[PDB]
Amino acid sequence: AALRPLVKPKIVKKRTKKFIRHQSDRYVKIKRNWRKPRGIDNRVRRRFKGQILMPNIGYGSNKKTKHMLPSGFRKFLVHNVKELEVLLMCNKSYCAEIAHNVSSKNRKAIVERAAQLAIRVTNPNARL
RNA sequence: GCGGGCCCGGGUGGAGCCGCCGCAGGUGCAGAUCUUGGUGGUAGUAGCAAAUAUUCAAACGAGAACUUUGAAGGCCGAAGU
Ligand SMILES: [Mg+2]
Ligand SMILES: [Mg+2]
Ligand SMILES: [Mg+2]
Ligand SMILES: [Mg+2]
Repeated sequence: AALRPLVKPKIVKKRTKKFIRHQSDRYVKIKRNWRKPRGIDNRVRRRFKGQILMPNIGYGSNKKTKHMLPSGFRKFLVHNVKELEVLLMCNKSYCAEIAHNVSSKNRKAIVERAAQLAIRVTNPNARL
């Protein structure tokens, strides 16, 4: 019985797999982070058949559901209760995110204040 | 998040750290027979073959083919090992 968002449309994604760098599987020194190929003779660079896809502007997500969580909210990093009170007038569209560096002593106070103000927390029972 | 990357959960860690508005740079690596350091397959592999040769018993010793003692068989054969 969580706080439902104002609008929960169907989120559609053009692609969900990560874009992996070319030859990142063959070598350990080559990481999964994408790098634009620029070789003169590169199958991926000139889009050969059955090769690794390159990121394009076409894969852009719909602006209505962009940055939207599966619940229907948007993340907002919160470091203290004063920053939590900012989301008072955006509770139905945005949810508070508690920073990892916040100690457990203040995390419970932030969670209690969010419950009082009716703001969803994506990590309410995080550290205890 | 198209992406460069980023935000949380868990574990280790024990003392500093980050966001924003601007400023500045010794600021982003897959190659350069690049420099330094480390680690693999090869691989328990090549190899431990130049100059005739060792054997028996005892002692010390936890442990003896290689140490010592005694016996036997050999070599260097006075421009000699
Ligand atoms: Mg390198
Ligand atoms: Mg060409
Ligand atoms: Mg052998
Ligand atoms: Mg002779």
